[PDB]
Amino acid sequence: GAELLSQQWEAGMSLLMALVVLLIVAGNVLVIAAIGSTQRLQTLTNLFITSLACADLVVGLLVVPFGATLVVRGTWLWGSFLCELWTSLDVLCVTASIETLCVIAIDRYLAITSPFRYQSLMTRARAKVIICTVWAISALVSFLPIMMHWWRDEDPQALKCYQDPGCCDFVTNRAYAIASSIISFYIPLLIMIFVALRVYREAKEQMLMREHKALKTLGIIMGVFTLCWLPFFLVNIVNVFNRDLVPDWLFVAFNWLGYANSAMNPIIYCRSPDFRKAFKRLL
Ligand SMILES: CC(C)CCC[C@@H](C)[C@H]1CC[C@H]2[C@@H]3CC=C4C[C@@H](OC(=O)CCC(=O)O)CC[C@]4(C)[C@H]3CC[C@]12C
Ligand SMILES: CC(C)CCC[C@@H](C)[C@H]1CC[C@H]2[C@@H]3CC=C4C[C@@H](OC(=O)CCC(=O)O)CC[C@]4(C)[C@H]3CC[C@]12C
Ligand SMILES: Cc1cc(N2CCNCC2)nc2ccccc12
Ligand code: NA
Ligand code: NA
Repeated sequence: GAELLSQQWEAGMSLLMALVVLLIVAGNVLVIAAIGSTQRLQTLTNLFITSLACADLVVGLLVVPFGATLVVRGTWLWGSFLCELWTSLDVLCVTASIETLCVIAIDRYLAITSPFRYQSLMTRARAKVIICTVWAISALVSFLPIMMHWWRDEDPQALKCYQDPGCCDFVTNRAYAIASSIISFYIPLLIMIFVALRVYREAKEQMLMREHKALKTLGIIMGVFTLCWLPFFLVNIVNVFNRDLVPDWLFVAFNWLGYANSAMNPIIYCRSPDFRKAFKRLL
């Protein structure tokens, strides 16, 4: 009865989780393989896209599988170390994603307002340093505070969860919830929106239709990212002030909306003929 109902749900979620993993992994391997095998797609801007595919690949290979086992089985099967590692990797990927989008927006702004200054400043070696710096900074604000337990709360509910090896809820204190959100998400979001609007304005004051079509693609990956993660991070803050005003399962839904973003960019890149061709060829 209870057991048949469990077996039905377990089986069904496991397939659905498999699908989501497969979509995230296939899509982002395709983006990486496409850019890595097509001279025409080997632009500096696409180096930044590859970094973003790596973030999403890590979400499909490590973040989502582990979270799937949690949703499907109803406890954490892997112990407390792996629970902390997993949470770290989760925070890392979101931070790395939005910081990279931020860089992309700035890269385009420099390209569009000062194409010559850009041509000579911006090389492959620098693109590389930029990408490493973004991962450095993301690692710094993800791993270290989590491995220093700066996120832990005194509350008994929180304490219940920490001793329990089957609980891997990321139940944090309020200072971390606000700090972490601002540092990992809100600040880079405001930077990206500010620079993205300026790129819009400069594009309006301006082969042109083709360039703009690629800008619009970047604009779409930025907007869909915002739509997918903003709700989660708004709710994160709201909870700090009032635990009860937003229902818990919708806090979970918004988290999964966020994870689902990692499957979206490869689809969105099908707006481009060059990507579409390299995808067909590769498959
Ligand atoms: C488990 C967690 C900690 C995974 C962390 C992996 C990172 C170290 C990955 C994610 C994105 C990767 C980057 C994505 C893309 C590139 C472009 C790649 O090729 C080039 O930029 C041109 C170099 C050349 O022409 O040889 C150089 C490595 C680099 C920076 C990668 C270096 C390794 C990065 C930072
Ligand atoms: C490192 C750079 C990128 C960040 C620069 C921003 C900081 C100078 C300021 C801006 C907003 C400030 C935050 C605003 C609100 C809070 C909540 C505050 O204290 C509480 O939340 C008490 C609640 C409780 O524990 O009951 C903790 C510090 C923090 C994150 C502040 C820490 C310092 C912040 C991040
Ligand atoms: C920055 C940040 C991320 C985060 N994720 C864990 C759940 N999966 C989505 C990402 N959770 C946080 C919780 C508190 C503060 C900051 C967080
Ligand atoms: Na992402
Ligand atoms: Na625990």
